[PDB]
Amino acid sequence: QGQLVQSGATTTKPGSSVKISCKTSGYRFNFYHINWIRQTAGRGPEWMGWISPYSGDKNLAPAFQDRVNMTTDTEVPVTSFTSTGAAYMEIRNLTSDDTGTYFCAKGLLRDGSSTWLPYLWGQGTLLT
Amino acid sequence: ENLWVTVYYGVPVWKDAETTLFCASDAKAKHNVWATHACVPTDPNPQEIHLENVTEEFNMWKNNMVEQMHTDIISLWDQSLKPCVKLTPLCVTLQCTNVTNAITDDMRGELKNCSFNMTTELRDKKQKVYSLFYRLDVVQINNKEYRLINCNTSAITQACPKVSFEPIPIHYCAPAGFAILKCKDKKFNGTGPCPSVSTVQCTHGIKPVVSTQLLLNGSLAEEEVMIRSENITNNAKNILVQFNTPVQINCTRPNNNTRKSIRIGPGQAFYATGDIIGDIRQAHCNVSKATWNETLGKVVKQLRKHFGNNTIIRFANSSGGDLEVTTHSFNCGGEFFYCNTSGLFNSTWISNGSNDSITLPCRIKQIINMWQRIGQAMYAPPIQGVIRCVSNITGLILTRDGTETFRPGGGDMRDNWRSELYKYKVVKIEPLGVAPTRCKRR
Amino acid sequence: INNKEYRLINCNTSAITQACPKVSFEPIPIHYCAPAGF
Amino acid sequence: AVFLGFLGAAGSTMGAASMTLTVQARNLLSGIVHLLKLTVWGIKQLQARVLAVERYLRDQQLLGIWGCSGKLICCTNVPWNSSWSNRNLSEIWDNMTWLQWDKEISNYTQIIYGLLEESQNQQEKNEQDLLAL
Amino acid sequence: AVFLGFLGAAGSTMGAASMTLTVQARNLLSGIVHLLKLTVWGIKQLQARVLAVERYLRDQQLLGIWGCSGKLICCTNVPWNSSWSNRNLSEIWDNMTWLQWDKEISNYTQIIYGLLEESQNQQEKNEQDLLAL
Amino acid sequence: AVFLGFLGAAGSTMGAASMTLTVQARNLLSGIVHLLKLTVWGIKQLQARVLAVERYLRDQQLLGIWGCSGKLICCTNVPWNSSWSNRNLSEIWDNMTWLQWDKEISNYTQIIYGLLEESQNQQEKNEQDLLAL
Ligand SMILES: *[C@@H]1O[C@H](CO)[C@@H](O[C@@H]2O[C@H](CO)[C@@H](O[C@@H]3O[C@H](CO[C@H]4O[C@H](CO[C@H]5O[C@H](CO)[C@@H](O)[C@H](O)[C@@H]5O[C@H]5O[C@H](CO)[C@@H](O)[C@H](O)[C@@H]5O)[C@@H](O)[C@H](O[C@H]5O[C@H](CO)[C@@H](O)[C@H](O)[C@@H]5O)[C@@H]4O)[C@@H](O)[C@H](O[C@H]4O[C@H](CO)[C@@H](O)[C@H](O)[C@@H]4O[C@H]4O[C@H](CO)[C@@H](O)[C@H](O)[C@@H]4O[C@H]4O[C@H](CO)[C@@H](O)[C@H](O)[C@@H]4O)[C@@H]3O)[C@H](O)[C@H]2NC(C)=O)[C@H](O)[C@H]1NC(C)=O
Ligand SMILES: *[C@@H]1O[C@H](CO)[C@@H](O[C@@H]2O[C@H](CO)[C@@H](O[C@@H]3O[C@H](CO[C@H]4O[C@H](CO)[C@@H](O)[C@H](O[C@H]5O[C@H](CO)[C@@H](O)[C@H](O)[C@@H]5O)[C@@H]4O)[C@@H](O)[C@H](O[C@H]4O[C@H](CO)[C@@H](O)[C@H](O)[C@@H]4O)[C@@H]3O)[C@H](O)[C@H]2NC(C)=O)[C@H](O)[C@H]1NC(C)=O
Ligand SMILES: COc1cnc(-c2csc(C(=O)NCCO)n2)c2[nH]cc(C(=O)C(=O)N3CCC([C@@H](C#N)c4ccccc4)CC3)c12
Ligand SMILES: *[C@@H]1O[C@H](CO)[C@@H](O[C@@H]2O[C@H](CO)[C@@H](O[C@@H]3O[C@H](CO)[C@@H](O)[C@H](O)[C@@H]3O)[C@H](O)[C@H]2NC(C)=O)[C@H](O)[C@H]1NC(C)=O
Ligand SMILES: *[C@@H]1O[C@H](CO)[C@@H](O[C@@H]2O[C@H](CO)[C@@H](O[C@@H]3O[C@H](CO)[C@@H](O)[C@H](O)[C@@H]3O)[C@H](O)[C@H]2NC(C)=O)[C@H](O)[C@H]1NC(C)=O
Ligand SMILES: *[C@@H]1O[C@H](CO)[C@@H](O[C@@H]2O[C@H](CO)[C@@H](O)[C@H](O)[C@H]2NC(C)=O)[C@H](O)[C@H]1NC(C)=O
Ligand SMILES: *[C@@H]1O[C@H](CO)[C@@H](O[C@@H]2O[C@H](CO)[C@@H](O)[C@H](O)[C@H]2NC(C)=O)[C@H](O)[C@H]1NC(C)=O
Ligand SMILES: *[C@@H]1O[C@H](CO)[C@@H](O[C@@H]2O[C@H](CO)[C@@H](O)[C@H](O)[C@H]2NC(C)=O)[C@H](O)[C@H]1NC(C)=O
Ligand SMILES: *[C@@H]1O[C@H](CO)[C@@H](O)[C@H](O)[C@H]1NC(C)=O
Ligand SMILES: *[C@@H]1O[C@H](CO)[C@@H](O)[C@H](O)[C@H]1NC(C)=O
Ligand SMILES: *[C@@H]1O[C@H](CO)[C@@H](O)[C@H](O)[C@H]1NC(C)=O
Ligand SMILES: *[C@@H]1O[C@H](CO)[C@@H](O)[C@H](O)[C@H]1NC(C)=O
Ligand SMILES: *[C@@H]1O[C@H](CO)[C@@H](O)[C@H](O)[C@H]1NC(C)=O
Ligand SMILES: *[C@@H]1O[C@H](CO)[C@@H](O)[C@H](O)[C@H]1NC(C)=O
Ligand SMILES: *[C@@H]1O[C@H](CO)[C@@H](O)[C@H](O)[C@H]1NC(C)=O
Ligand SMILES: *[C@@H]1O[C@H](CO)[C@@H](O)[C@H](O)[C@H]1NC(C)=O
Ligand SMILES: *[C@@H]1O[C@H](CO)[C@@H](O)[C@H](O)[C@H]1NC(C)=O
Ligand SMILES: *[C@@H]1O[C@H](CO)[C@@H](O)[C@H](O)[C@H]1NC(C)=O
Ligand SMILES: *[C@@H]1O[C@H](CO)[C@@H](O)[C@H](O)[C@H]1NC(C)=O
Ligand SMILES: *[C@@H]1O[C@H](CO)[C@@H](O)[C@H](O)[C@H]1NC(C)=O
Ligand SMILES: *[C@@H]1O[C@H](CO)[C@@H](O)[C@H](O)[C@H]1NC(C)=O
Ligand SMILES: *[C@@H]1O[C@H](CO)[C@@H](O)[C@H](O)[C@H]1NC(C)=O
Ligand SMILES: *[C@@H]1O[C@H](CO)[C@@H](O)[C@H](O)[C@H]1NC(C)=O
Ligand SMILES: *[C@@H]1O[C@H](CO)[C@@H](O)[C@H](O)[C@H]1NC(C)=O
Ligand SMILES: *[C@@H]1O[C@H](CO)[C@@H](O)[C@H](O)[C@H]1NC(C)=O
Repeated sequence: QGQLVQSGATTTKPGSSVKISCKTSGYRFNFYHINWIRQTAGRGPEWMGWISPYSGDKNLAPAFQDRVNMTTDTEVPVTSFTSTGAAYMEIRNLTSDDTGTYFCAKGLLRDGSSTWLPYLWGQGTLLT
Repeated sequence: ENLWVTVYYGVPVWKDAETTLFCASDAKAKHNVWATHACVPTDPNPQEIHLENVTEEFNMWKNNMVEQMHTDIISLWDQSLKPCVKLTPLCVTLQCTNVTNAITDDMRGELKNCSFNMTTELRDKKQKVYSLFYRLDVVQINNKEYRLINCNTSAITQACPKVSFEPIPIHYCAPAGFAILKCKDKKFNGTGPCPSVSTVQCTHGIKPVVSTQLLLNGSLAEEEVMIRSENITNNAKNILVQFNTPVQINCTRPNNNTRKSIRIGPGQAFYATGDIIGDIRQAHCNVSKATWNETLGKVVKQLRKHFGNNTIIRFANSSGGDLEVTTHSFNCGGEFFYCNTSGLFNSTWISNGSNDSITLPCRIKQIINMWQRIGQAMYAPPIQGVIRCVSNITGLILTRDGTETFRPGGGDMRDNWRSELYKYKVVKIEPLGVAPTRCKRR
Repeated sequence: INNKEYRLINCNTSAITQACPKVSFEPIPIHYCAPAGF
Repeated sequence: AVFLGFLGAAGSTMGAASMTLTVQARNLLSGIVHLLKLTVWGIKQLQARVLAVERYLRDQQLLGIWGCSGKLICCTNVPWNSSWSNRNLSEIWDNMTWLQWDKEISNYTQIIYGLLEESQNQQEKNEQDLLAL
Repeated sequence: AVFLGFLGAAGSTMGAASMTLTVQARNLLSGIVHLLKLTVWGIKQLQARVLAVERYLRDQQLLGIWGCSGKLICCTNVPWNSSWSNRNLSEIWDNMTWLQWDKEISNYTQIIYGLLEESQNQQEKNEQDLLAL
Repeated sequence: AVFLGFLGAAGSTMGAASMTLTVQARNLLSGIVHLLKLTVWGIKQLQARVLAVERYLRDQQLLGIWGCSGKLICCTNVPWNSSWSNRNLSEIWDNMTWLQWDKEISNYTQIIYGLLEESQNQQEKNEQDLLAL
């Protein structure tokens, strides 16, 4: 299983800095990365970055190098293999050209070559 | 031609052996003297594997399971009577009178109303208390002074009243690497080559019922009614007959007794017999005269095969011995009955009722002695209310005298267990086998 | 007893056993361990 | 198929019983044999527990010193001295049962156990010398 | 290197835990479990001693009737019936832990133990027939 | 032949003692060590029984995690670090006894037991990868 509910689809105007939430269930939040993906209309879908809910290690594209803050808070043990988590997303020098739908997707495997691969996605959020 | 030794692990070959057999029981949960609560729970699927083409030798008169069960039951009683009250203060002079006279002449002394001085919780202050005692538990001094029967031979220990004397089915199991072989032959003698043979992890439910002359609540034969002795031509080897039909017996003690606790010391309490509510009646047993005659005829028919179609066999009562062996002694709801059986064994049968039943007058004891040792006796605490038990007579313990005559008896506790363990045999598995074949290593 | 006569508290309920005076009631740290395979 | 059960082929031929050895092998240590209370039944059960492992390992010990560890049918290098049993193969595996076979091979069972023992000691010495190059 | 310790990789992936099996194998019989005094602590310790060897040998018994004696990773000839678990290899060894894997394979653990049992009985019968020439 | 007996070659050279290992192997579990009566002699004998199997299996446990199950002379892939003993082969097997050898190798006996342990874990991992095709 696994669910990733995202925040609301409210809108702002250029110059601001919005926070996007992603709440997880049905799986151990620490065991898989959390990816942030952007599907703009005036560009192809872009991978923004992933972060480790276990090790805190983050990795984002150089196009978002000094403009994005990725944070996650510690999980909550529900069962032996189930926990609830949350991931956060921020933008710095923000304009209106960053308009589109934003998704959060967790990693694929816990090890191997496709560890962090965005596998299970959220329902997305509309922006400005 | 080119044959080498080849080793096989797990070959179906066994050897006779003696081993420790642990106990198994079923789920019922107070605590019986047999401690069945401490036995491993029996499988709800009592697995029995039939050993086709196998023909094993049995010998119930050399079986080790009966010698092991004989010691286990005795140890269970020893284990249960250790932490209970020592009634050594009761071995004191008793001033006794008959309780409520005027009934039937010499049947009023059968139970006495005895008063005596007894130690209290204070070591320096006495109390005058009284208790009701049966006659078989007291003897005179030669005045109306009496003493308990055991005071010159044995110390006495009353059973902790929370323990149950009711037999609970015991299953005997062999350890891993051993096996129990059952003889499935429906007309099996007890010794000889049993053709039909099956193996079981545990034996069937065996109730540890200790009775005399008449075997109660036991197993039944499926065909005819077998008769088992090691040397039937010898008159000194007990004949163990086993019915196929159960002849029912109803025993009761109608006297409504009350148990009065008496503090004989700190933490020590003696359970005396308060009084009798209502009528002072006679304890007894009934057995259908019709069924007992029919079942006694079957024993005659099978006894004919060992003495001739023309000979005449007769049944007489016990020819003497201890009280436990001259009567049908057993345990019914706590109290130990001692039933006269002259009405059951009083018949002569030739070469070749229907409504009422025959009754058996039983006397009751409370100070019962240990069968093996001397110097060890138990006090059975008084059971309150009216006692009545309904059970099956499924066998007998007879004795020949050397035309023919058969009387009962049998004070040996392992004759009881032979009547249930005759089918079983303990063998050890030897799974290593070497044999030639044209197979070579490397 | 109901005079100045008394008895020990336990004489009507329990037998009494005095502790061997060489034994110490002082608690000592106990460690509980599971067998091999546990 | 068939599946006769534990010792189910005790009366079958040696060859037929030689196809259901796992049936007996798995019941050599299990059964029904959690605290250790030393009552009459508790002492009885504890002995039943130690006795099973003891006898189980004595058979595995011999199986080890013969080079047959973890085997149900291992072949050896000890030839069959016909003085043990001059019976032929067809009249052994298609005729006798393991019970009556053990009854007649019983005298030489200690002789054979020694030939399998030193044959394994010398074979492992040979394998070491062959791997010394 | 790493060396997580006894059960140290209990939360790691099955493939990562499959590289530290000696870490658990050696602690299955040792610990701290010389006279036998039958005090409350002595009876307690004796049971702790017999219980360890009992459970240790029951695992080695199954390991023997499968032809895996003295092995930590042995391969078999029993194919994986996908009804047991249709999960793929990459999502098993790089994803699940041994604890949650045993949780979902728990129903068929007795089924698989039978297929490994008779596969070893038939394989040893095949090896004997091949060495009969 | 010779047959010195149990420990009969304790004073012989290591090579000569290395030819009579079955002589000691078979007496590691037998002897004289049927009901369990808990008398002073009964408790004494029961401990003697559990102690034998315990020590016997601890040696077989190490022999298993080294890949030497059911072996008297197994060879390994752990090279001989000369810091353990710089003695030459001829002055070891034709000179020393096993008693005085264990006296000087005693410090490194725990070091060697670890190298044999993980060498077997990695070897079984190698064999699995080789049979994955
Ligand atoms: C093992 O085997 C053992 C042996 O077989 C067996 O032992 C048996 O135990 C049981 C129970 O323990 C015993 O049963 C008892 O039987 C007593 C006797 O009953 C018989 O006799 C009476 C009276 O007979 C006189 O009257 C009739 C006419 O009514 C005449 O025909 C007689 O000939 C006789 O009268 C002449 O003779 C006298 C002298 O001989 C002269 O003095 C007289 O003037 C005349 O000339 C009969 O009425 C009975 O009939 C009843 O039973 C038959 C079957 O037999 C049925 O058809 C039918 O139901 C009849 O009603 C019988 O023949 C019983 O008295 C006794 O029951 C009383 O006592 C108990 C305890 O004491 C009470 O709890 C119970 O309530 C009864 O009390 C009533 O009766 C008394 C007496 O009158 C009253 O005072 C009392 O107030 C009460 O009255 C109430 O009830 C009455 C009816 O119940 C009713 O009429 C009233 O109006 C009122 O409402 C008890 O049942 C049995 O005897 C044992 N066996 C033997 C052989 O002794 C054992 O159980 C077996 N099993 C085991 C061990 O497990
Ligand atoms: C407990 O559970 C957690 C969560 O499941 C486990 O953490 C995960 O472990 C696995 C395996 O160890 C990780 O998979 C690997 O992922 C790396 C990608 O990370 C690399 O890239 C980072 C960003 O580019 C980089 O910063 C890292 O470099 C160092 O920096 C961080 C800083 O924190 C440091 O923590 C690192 O350890 C590095 O020192 C990092 O290198 C990827 O490279 C791996 O692929 C290689 O290895 C696999 C085999 O493992 C091989 O197949 C590949 O081809 C390649 O060779 C591998 O995929 C995963 O990222 C971890 N985090 C998750 C899943 O969120 C943890 O291990 C568990 N521990 C226990 C004890 O159970
Ligand atoms: C009853 O017999 C005893 C009396 N007292 C003590 C006793 C006091 S103290 C003490 C103690 O602490 N021991 C520790 C060191 O010794 N042990 C006993 N202990 C073991 C006993 C027996 O197993 C035994 O003899 N049986 C079994 C019961 C029988 C029976 C029934 N049911 C029956 C009786 C009469 C008629 C029909 C059926 C028959 C014989 C025994
Ligand atoms: C066994 O014998 C004892 C005597 O040692 C009997 O105890 C005595 O019984 C009588 C008669 O019930 C008691 O007297 C009664 O006292 C009451 C109360 O005051 C009174 O109302 C009556 O009128 C009658 O006088 C006596 O107190 C009692 N004594 C003792 C010490 O108990 C006992 O009843 C006998 N038991 C049986 C079953 O016969
Ligand atoms: C032979 O077996 C039968 C049945 O297994 C035994 O009958 C049982 O007897 C006991 C005591 O006599 C009965 O317990 C009693 O139950 C009543 C009713 O609840 C209660 O009032 C008593 O206080 C006592 O607890 C038990 O119910 C009864 N079982 C059956 C099925 O009838 C019989 O005692 C055995 N006889 C011998 C000699 O072992
Ligand atoms: C045996 O006697 C006792 C009393 O000594 C009887 O117990 C009484 O039973 C009735 C049931 O109808 C109750 O109402 C009473 O309260 C009980 N009294 C006591 C003191 O317990 C018992 O019923 C009698 N048993 C028989 C079979 O008659
Ligand atoms: C022994 O007692 C039992 C029960 O008290 C008697 O069995 C009863 O017999 C009657 C006959 O009409 C039946 O209606 C009952 O259903 C039976 N009860 C049970 C529980 O089976 C039996 O007849 C008595 N036997 C003797 C010899 O007294
Ligand atoms: C007395 O014997 C009868 C007959 O052997 C027993 O009744 C049988 O009880 C078994 C219990 O498993 C039933 O399966 C049978 O159907 C019963 N048969 C008959 C004819 O009733 C009875 O249980 C025995 N009673 C005692 C106390 O031993
Ligand atoms: C992200 O936000 C948190 C919120 O307190 C802050 O502490 C952290 O420094 C921020 N990250 C960066 C790279 O500024
Ligand atoms: C008890 O009654 C019998 C019979 O009447 C009599 O012989 C005996 O002397 C009586 N005993 C006492 C102590 O009253
Ligand atoms: C109790 O002791 C007294 C002496 O104080 C004696 O007179 C009396 O007979 C004794 N009672 C009994 C029942 O023995
Ligand atoms: C004990 O006394 C009774 C009194 O009847 C007697 O029969 C019995 O023989 C005595 N016991 C001994 C051992 O003297
Ligand atoms: C018991 O039956 C067997 C069956 O053949 C027979 O050989 C043996 O003689 C019999 N023994 C007695 C004492 O009846
Ligand atoms: C049986 O007893 C008779 C005499 O009582 C004797 O001659 C015979 O040898 C005995 N049989 C056995 C087998 O002991
Ligand atoms: C005895 O009589 C029965 C018939 O009841 C018969 O079957 C049997 O063969 C007879 N035996 C002898 C020895 O006469
Ligand atoms: C046996 O019956 C006779 C005949 O009345 C009798 O005298 C004797 O006391 C009885 N024996 C027993 C033990 O019941
Ligand atoms: C047994 O009863 C008979 C008559 O039924 C009687 O003659 C005999 O004395 C009684 N036995 C005993 C020991 O009382
Ligand atoms: C023992 O005596 C004391 C006296 O105060 C009383 O409180 C207590 O209830 C008594 N115990 C019993 C069991 O009667
Ligand atoms: C058979 O064994 C005997 C001694 O048991 C031996 O003398 C003989 O040489 C052996 N023969 C063969 C052919 O193995
Ligand atoms: C085994 O030895 C006994 C010793 O008396 C002998 O009778 C028997 O014939 C021998 N059997 C074989 C198969 O050598
Ligand atoms: C899988 O197992 C089922 C029963 O457990 C069996 O009917 C089926 O044939 C098996 N299929 C395969 C492919 O092994
Ligand atoms: C990893 O295992 C969990 C266990 O339920 C499963 O839900 C998840 O889908 C697995 N991951 C992949 C990528 O299949
Ligand atoms: C195992 O059996 C239980 C029985 O209710 C079932 O609920 C569960 O889904 C089964 N699991 C698998 C993996 O077959
Ligand atoms: C010998 O062992 C030491 C540590 O015990 C190690 O540092 C050294 O590299 C080893 N040398 C060889 C040749 O194995
Ligand atoms: C083993 O260690 C002790 C520690 O003092 C040392 O004295 C001894 O020389 C060492 N022996 C070897 C062979 O390393």
